[PDB]
Amino acid sequence: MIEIKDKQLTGLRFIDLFAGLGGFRLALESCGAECVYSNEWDKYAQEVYEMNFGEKPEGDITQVNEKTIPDHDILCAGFPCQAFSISGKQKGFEDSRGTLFFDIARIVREKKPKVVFMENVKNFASHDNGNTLEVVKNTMNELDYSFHAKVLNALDYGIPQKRERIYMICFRNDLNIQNFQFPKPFELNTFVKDLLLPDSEVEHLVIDRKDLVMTNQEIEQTTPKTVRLGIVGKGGQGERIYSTRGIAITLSAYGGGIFAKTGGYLVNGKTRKLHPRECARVMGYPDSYKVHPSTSQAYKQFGNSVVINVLQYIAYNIGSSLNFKPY
DNA sequence: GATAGCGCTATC
DNA sequence: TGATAGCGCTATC
Ligand SMILES: Nc1ncnc2c1ncn2[C@@H]1O[C@H](CSCC[C@H](N)C(=O)O)[C@@H](O)[C@H]1O
Repeated sequence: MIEIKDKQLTGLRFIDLFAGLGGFRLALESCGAECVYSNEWDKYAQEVYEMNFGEKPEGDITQVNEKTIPDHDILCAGFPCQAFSISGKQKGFEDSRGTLFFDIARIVREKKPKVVFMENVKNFASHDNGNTLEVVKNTMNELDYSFHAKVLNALDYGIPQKRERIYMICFRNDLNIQNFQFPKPFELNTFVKDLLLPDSEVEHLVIDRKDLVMTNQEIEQTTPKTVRLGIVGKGGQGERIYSTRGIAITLSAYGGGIFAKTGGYLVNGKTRKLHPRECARVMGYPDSYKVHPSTSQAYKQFGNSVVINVLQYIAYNIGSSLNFKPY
């Protein structure tokens, strides 16, 4: 994460739906806002949230009377994406895990928050020929909000990870917000090699495999792209090794492969997966953050979390645009 | 709840 | 195309 002094959102209240790790909280909180309610059903996710905020989120959002939700200004939600990711069987809304948006919608219709801030995977943009996006676009407009969306790729905002995501900011049609904009990109000057842990701490993640083939030679100079060096087995997901000189491929929640969820890296002549803390750092989490004691779960968690640094910017802009109230 | 080996699709 | 990537799917213990 990044430090911010113009706390644009001081005095605003926000809801953390599908809290997960709390990435949305950290982001908005670094701007001066305050989380008045949180929601996350996964037992383990609940454990870390509590471990890091002292609160335990409410359960299954689908069975929560919308009225029960407190007044709030900004609604934050990174709804489940398994049903829209390039990596899965794209069942979309037909999928049981693809209708949570409509849960967001019934929340918005009752509480009418000034802002709706959603997150999801890039393929969502084009899913079902973009019908999905369109369905969402329209649904929002009808509840009286302006729909603003773009696909930003973390590596353009200081984080050494090629995580391409769609971000959707919606404003109540009242407040004539007409100046909102998405953070301008900037030069990447921090790479994976700059986030790795001392070898002493990592050792146990190292993997020696004889079916390790080398498709390319290590690069000398830093590059803001995923430069793959090797393959293991059949080179499927989790079976590909990248250079610590480029940027980290998207971390995932349910991923498989010998280097499940983090992918493999050629660290100092050795081939290994990333340590939970390294995942955190790569997601732009402060080292102060407490990762879940169960590594498998820590991976899963960070895997479908969100790159804090980015939301930081967007939030600041969401703020900027809301404070411009001249005469 | 942990671990892995897959098999597909988008993008260009 | 031909090569890479993916907040994944699912069998097994
Ligand atoms: N019906 C539901 N009710 C509550 N939590 C749910 C849910 N369906 C999915 N979830 C939770 O939704 C989350 C989606 S991923 C969002 C993660 C969050 N932004 C963070 O920073 O990491 C997952 O943790 C999933 O367990």
